[PDB]
Parts: sequence; C-alpha cells; structure tokens
Amino acid sequence: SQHATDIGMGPATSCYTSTIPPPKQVCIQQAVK
Amino acid sequence: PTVERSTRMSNPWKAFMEKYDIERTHSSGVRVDLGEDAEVENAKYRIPAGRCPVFGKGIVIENSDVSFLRPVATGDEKLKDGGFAFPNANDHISPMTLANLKERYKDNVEMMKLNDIALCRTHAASFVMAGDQNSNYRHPAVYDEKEKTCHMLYLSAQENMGPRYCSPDAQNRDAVFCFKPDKDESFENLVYLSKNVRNDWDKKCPRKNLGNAKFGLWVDGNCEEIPYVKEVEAEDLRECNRIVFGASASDQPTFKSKGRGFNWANFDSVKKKCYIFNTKPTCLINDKNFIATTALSHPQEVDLEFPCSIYKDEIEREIKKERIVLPRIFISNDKESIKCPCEPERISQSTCNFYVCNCVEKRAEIKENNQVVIKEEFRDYY
Repeated sequence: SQHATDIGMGPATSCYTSTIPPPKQVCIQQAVK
Repeated sequence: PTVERSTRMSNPWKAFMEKYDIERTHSSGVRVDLGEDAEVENAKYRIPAGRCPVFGKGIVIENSDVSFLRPVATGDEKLKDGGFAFPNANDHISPMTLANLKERYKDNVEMMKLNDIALCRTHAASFVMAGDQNSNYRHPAVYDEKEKTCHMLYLSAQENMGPRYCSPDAQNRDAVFCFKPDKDESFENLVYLSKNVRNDWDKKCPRKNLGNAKFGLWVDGNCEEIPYVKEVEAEDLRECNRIVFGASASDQPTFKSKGRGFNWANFDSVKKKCYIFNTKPTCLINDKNFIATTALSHPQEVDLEFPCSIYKDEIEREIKKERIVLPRIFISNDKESIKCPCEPERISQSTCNFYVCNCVEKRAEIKENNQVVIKEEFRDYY
C-alpha cells in the first residue's frame, strides 16, 4: 500500500458534490473493483 | 551627436520564452505528474498538479486492448476489463461531449468565457468528495479534441511496473494491470489535464512546435547553441516529441520533480536527429532545418512563422528615446542597424535573412553545465 500511495492510487469513493451552482450530489452507481 | 554601445545586459526573447520555462509555468511532472499531496480520511494521496496541459499524452495498459479512456471496472467486472475513467453515476458527469458541457453550464456567465479545454478541466475539477471532505483532492481529466469529449479520470496513477506490484500476464484477469504514460498516434488528439491547469493555457503554456527554429541560450546579444545535449535517432517530429516526453520531468517514485527534467528538444528534420536537454531555453535560433519541441507540446502541430522582427523592433524601440545608446543586440535582419565594426555575417540557414556581428566585445559565455555566466573581466562592473 506504500507503493500504491506512491504511484497515485486514491481513496475509496462514491459520493461527490459539484461546487458550480446549482450544487447536486452525484454518486457512483457500483463500487470500484 | 554621439553613438555608443549600452552596458545593460537584457534579453529581447523574455516575454516570448516564458511559456517554455516549464519549471516556472507547469511546475510539476510531465511524463508522470503527482506533484500535489492530499490528505483524505487521515491518509495521504498523490494527485497531478501541473499548471499546463500535456498534449498527446495517454496511458498504455500493458497486454490489454481496453483503452485507458474506458470507465474503471466496477463490482461485477474484473480490474483488467476496464480503463481509468470515471464510472457510471446517478448524474452522467463523465464522459461528456462539448455540447453537453455547454448545456450543463448555459446560465453560468463566467464559464461562457472558457475555452473547450479550460471548460473540461473546470468541470472535472469542480467535483469534491461528499460528507467529510476537508481535502484538496480532485480528479484529473482527459479532453479528446477530435471527439470533443471530456473524460474525468477515476485513477490519478500514470505508471505501474514491477512483477510484485502488477501482472502483465493477460491470463491473470483478477490481478492489477501494468501501465505507463506515452504518446502515440491513438493519443495525439488527447489533452491530459490536472486539476490545476491555467484557463489561459493558450497564452502561457506550450502547444505548437516551432518550425524554422531550435532552442538556444541568449549569450550577450546573440542566441547561441546549447553545448550539453543528448543526441538520439528520431525518424520524424512525432518520434522526437515521444522521446523528449519519455525523458521529461517525472514525479514517479524511484519524489516531486517540480518540472525539472529533460523537457525540451531540438529536431533536425534533415539529419533525422533529436537533441534533448534539461536546461530551460532563453531564445530561439532561426534554422530552416530544425523544429523546437517540448514534452508538453502537441505531437504534430507546427508554426513555421519565426518572429523575424524581434531584434529590429527592440533596436528601433530603444532608438525612440544627442546621445544614442545602442542595445546589446548583435543580430538583425537590418544589417546596418547592428552598427558592426566588421562586415556582419549572413546566416545562410536563417529564413529571416539574419546578419550577425561576431566581431564585438562579449561580456558573457556558456560554461560546462549550460550555465550562462558573466566573463571575469566584467563580473566586478555587474
């Protein structure tokens, strides 16, 4: 996981928010393998 | 009425060459860009941070026929069956055509001022993680200029090698893939974008290759050859541009390059040779046989119009100031303007029909490390 972090692998994510008005919650349909 | 030579040591190429100061303007890795740290859930992550677009760059997935632009594999799909792009969501934020981005932001006045690449970048960079964010972490994007499509990237990773870290074996479908950044025909219309790319990248960043030109170093009144370069065989401009990109500033662990690296190259289109170097250029040499390229630059676009008037404009500009103080500019297309004590030499490879006055007192020179230094005789005056 130190290699993973070092090469640019990111955190487990699902929900996001756009900061450009109008704000809206966008969620990833299926969890990333 | 007197005429004399100025002792002021400047450089007429300053405003023109600013976009080629990759360390100042991009300020991060090129081949592999992972210049910004981000803390998410008390864990540290690396994200691309470059302020310039990287033209023609894509990610090659080893022993896979899936393009990196395909969404990442999700749940019921195997890692190796997907790409790097953002997966399907409740709102279709990625991939997004230009027409879709234009519809989405039709009421946003400020966003109507953005160019296609800046619009794709701003769109992708607007998405913050929900709930406890506190993070500066954003996803990078890839804008396809041919398909006019914006792709948000789920993965910020650009290179993965080493049998213990990845499996190139296509018969091992469950494990992690091997990948590397590269430039090739299939990626030529692509624009790799970190969250930090300048909206005014067209004025501040490289794009087009400079025809009838080679990068050089300004040495007291003339643009001189870079002494320490690495020569490589390159069949064409695309090859030279691929070589310089491969050798360019890398943030990949062996880790922040800050844009330092072998970012620039001179292509000899007659000899079929690529000369790569790691020192920022400060001027151009007008040579009909060369193309000046960078690791950020488009793999194919060429601007053949050398700025011929740069020297004459500056001489004439200064003369608009009886004491005449001529600037330390020893090259021009108006041979008489230089006021050379001997006959100026006619540069045959110069499309601008430049003349150079070689017979003048030089106050600077280039040393072993491509550093331009003031001569010892003059160090005290300056």
